[PDB]
Amino acid sequence: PDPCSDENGHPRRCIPDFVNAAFGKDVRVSSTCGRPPARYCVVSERGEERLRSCHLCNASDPKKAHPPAFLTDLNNPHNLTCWQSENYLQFPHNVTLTLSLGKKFEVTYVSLQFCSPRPESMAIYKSMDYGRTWVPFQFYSTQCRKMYNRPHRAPITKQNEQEAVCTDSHTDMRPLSGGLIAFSTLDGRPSAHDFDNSPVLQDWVTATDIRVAFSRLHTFGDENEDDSELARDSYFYAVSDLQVGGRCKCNGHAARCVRDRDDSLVCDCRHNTAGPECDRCKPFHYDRPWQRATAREANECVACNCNLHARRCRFNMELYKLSGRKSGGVCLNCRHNTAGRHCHYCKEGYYRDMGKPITHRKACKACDCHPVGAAGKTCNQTTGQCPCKDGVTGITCNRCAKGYQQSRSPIAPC
Amino acid sequence: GETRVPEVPSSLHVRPLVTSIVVSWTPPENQNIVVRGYAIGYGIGSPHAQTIKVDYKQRYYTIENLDPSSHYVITLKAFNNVGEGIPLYESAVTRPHTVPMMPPVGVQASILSHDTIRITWADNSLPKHQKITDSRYYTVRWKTNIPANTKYKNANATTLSYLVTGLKPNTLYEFSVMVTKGRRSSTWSMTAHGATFELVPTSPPKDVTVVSKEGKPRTIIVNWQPPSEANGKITGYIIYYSTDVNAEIHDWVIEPVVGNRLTHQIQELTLDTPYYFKIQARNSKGMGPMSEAVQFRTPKALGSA
Ligand SMILES: O=S(=O)(O)OC[C@H]1O[C@@](COS(=O)(=O)O)(O[C@H]2O[C@H](COS(=O)(=O)O)[C@@H](OS(=O)(=O)O)[C@H](OS(=O)(=O)O)[C@H]2OS(=O)(=O)O)[C@@H](OS(=O)(=O)O)[C@@H]1OS(=O)(=O)O
Ligand SMILES: *[C@@H]1O[C@H](CO)[C@@H](O)[C@H](O)[C@H]1NC(C)=O
Ligand SMILES: *[C@@H]1O[C@H](CO)[C@@H](O)[C@H](O)[C@H]1NC(C)=O
Ligand SMILES: *[C@@H]1O[C@H](CO)[C@@H](O)[C@H](O)[C@H]1NC(C)=O
Ligand SMILES: *[C@@H]1O[C@H](CO)[C@@H](O)[C@H](O)[C@H]1NC(C)=O
Ligand SMILES: [Ca+2]
Repeated sequence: PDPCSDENGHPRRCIPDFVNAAFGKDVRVSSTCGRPPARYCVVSERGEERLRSCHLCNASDPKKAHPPAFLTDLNNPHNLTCWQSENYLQFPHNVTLTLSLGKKFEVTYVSLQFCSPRPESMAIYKSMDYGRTWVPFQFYSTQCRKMYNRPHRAPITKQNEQEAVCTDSHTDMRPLSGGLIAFSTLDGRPSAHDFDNSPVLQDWVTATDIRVAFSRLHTFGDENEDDSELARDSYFYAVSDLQVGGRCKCNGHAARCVRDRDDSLVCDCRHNTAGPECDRCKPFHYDRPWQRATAREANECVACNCNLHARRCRFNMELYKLSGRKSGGVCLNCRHNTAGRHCHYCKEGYYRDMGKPITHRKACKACDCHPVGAAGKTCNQTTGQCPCKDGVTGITCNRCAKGYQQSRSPIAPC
Repeated sequence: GETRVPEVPSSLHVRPLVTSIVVSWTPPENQNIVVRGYAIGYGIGSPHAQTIKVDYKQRYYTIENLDPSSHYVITLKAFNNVGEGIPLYESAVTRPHTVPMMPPVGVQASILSHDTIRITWADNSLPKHQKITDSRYYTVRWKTNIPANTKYKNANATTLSYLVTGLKPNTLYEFSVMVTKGRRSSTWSMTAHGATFELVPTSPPKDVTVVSKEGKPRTIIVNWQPPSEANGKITGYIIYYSTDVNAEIHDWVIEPVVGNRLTHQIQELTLDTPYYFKIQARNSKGMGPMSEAVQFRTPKALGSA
């Protein structure tokens, strides 16, 4: 069964399956251990005593390697696979993760599962364009104003709904392993209750790229000591899983996202819509203005009525309002010698053939008015009679009436 | 084979409620990898909040104790002793706690024929004279007034005017209309009476008995019951009699009877003669069909044997 159409065939809103846009994707990271191989340390608390078990990170050996591939691979709780940064890349230095999707996605959540303790300061950004410019999404810090120049736990108002909020909720050093930072886009937003009709939030959830930047590391305090060799080897960022959950942005006009000719992901547009995100109407389907599909009403594009005489059409708002917000389409360059808004009549100097219908190619016949005999170029649309000069008779005005003689003067033919 | 992690399930479906969410699924396509059970990860915004593990036989689960009007993201992982497989993601918003028309006026009966009657009604809800812009449907019922507790015959109509099909002539019918849109429904409208037009009878008169008059043998009394399919008001009856049954209809002696009478006397007849009788009913429209021939021999005279 087709999701974009009903049992009778009438169009209905269709959305692509909820997926993890991050899963199985290449993630560009600023830092990764094992190049050259270096020792790292895992701290395991025994009450007050801080026991430490040190291991080796080696990119060259898959058994000891922690590549950025481990961020989006199958997250198995039994066999955890996590990417690991270089040891002690403390503030102002920051480890950056960059996920690129060549398609607009309405992101609902962004979540990071950690192998090491969660950072003190972490930031999430999004990209509206394909990675060119960045827009802040969500901030996490114990010092919100001093780190990201944003107030701590800011109240989301109807005015600034697209505001990137800073919180201290998932900043805690403990748990030292298995810690999770999950960001829900629509959480706290006032218009969320009616997202389907909220363009402000429809835009907020939209993103092509996701950037996660870990600014500050959580430390016990041994970092600034003389014997800091073992201590600094214990601090790093390690992420077992990265999730970017949401839906392919098709504006409710496509049931699935399909790979295009340029190998990029695009919507399999339905409801006579076109473009990557089904943002526009299919050519010649400009009868009414484009609109995003809602659960109540599917806003399919309507084809211009041209009586099978035009391949191209335009739109006029004034005319659309005149029809009572029903139709505003105007046909362009009517073929088969026709004219009008909908090519509903014959061209100036062509008569309507009453036998054949208006949809047919042979609907209009040429007047064939004589340049000398006839006075005018346009003939009668019903009978086919051309306005002949004084003393001239006939459908084409080529005959002289009984009693009239053909003369040499062009003004008076008979 | 428990060496590999279970594959992604074949399908995932979510149905939302007030404080519940019904998760329904199908097992993974590849039956080669052994599946021990399923993991359901649910939560507001992200599916990380809570996790529920069910057996491999299970194909449905109802997530209880949920907040109303909240967007939930659900995940389904197939798992065994080596780990958890690729999840199927699906999201649903819980329905709110809130759980939920005037009958037509001016119902008039317009009789056209013996089998068809036009029913017209107006609405106070609509601003214009007639407006069909909303998804509303009318239901019309009909029954005979003569029999007690007659079964109602319902028919759904799109427009304000409807023609009733398959009706009996000379019978009073009552009509009721009701407007229906969505879940809410209105009661029946004021009953409008409509009597069907008269028609030519289709059944001959029943229980035809011929018995000779007591004392007078030349005079005979013919008794008959009214026909079942009268199709109108009885205006009269015509009795046909002839000594030969094989004779043409117009050769039989015509005897006219009035509508009120159901018994007639035929005088001046030959004694010891076998007579045949045929009766037909009549109304304002036409002439009904004739009854079967009834043989009756007149009594013998005092003379001879
Ligand atoms: O990280 S280093 O490779 O530079 O080794 C530094 C010290 O770590 C020990 C034990 O100290 S502890 O962790 O505090 O317990 O060895 C441990 O590290 C290596 C590599 O770790 S890894 O997870 O395997 O990647 C392991 O050696 S090996 O498997 O690569 O060959 C040790 O495992 S094993 O003993 O060989 O089986 C591992 O030991 S443990 O299980 O954590 O206890 C020390 O080595 S040890 O004294 O021989 O155990 C290193 O300290 S040392 O003074 O340099 O010897
Ligand atoms: C790193 O891995 C490579 C490949 O297994 C190995 O040759 C090399 O010796 C390793 N380095 C260390 C320090 O173990
Ligand atoms: C298990 O996890 C390790 C890292 O701890 C990884 O190298 C390996 O690829 C994973 N999978 C298997 C099948 O061992
Ligand atoms: C740290 O993050 C900033 C952006 O916040 C970036 O410009 C910079 O290159 C990153 N790395 C370092 C070492 O500053
Ligand atoms: C049509 O009328 C019948 C009467 O029995 C009823 O059961 C049915 O539901 C009606 N159709 C609709 C669409 O309601
Ligand atoms: Ca992983």
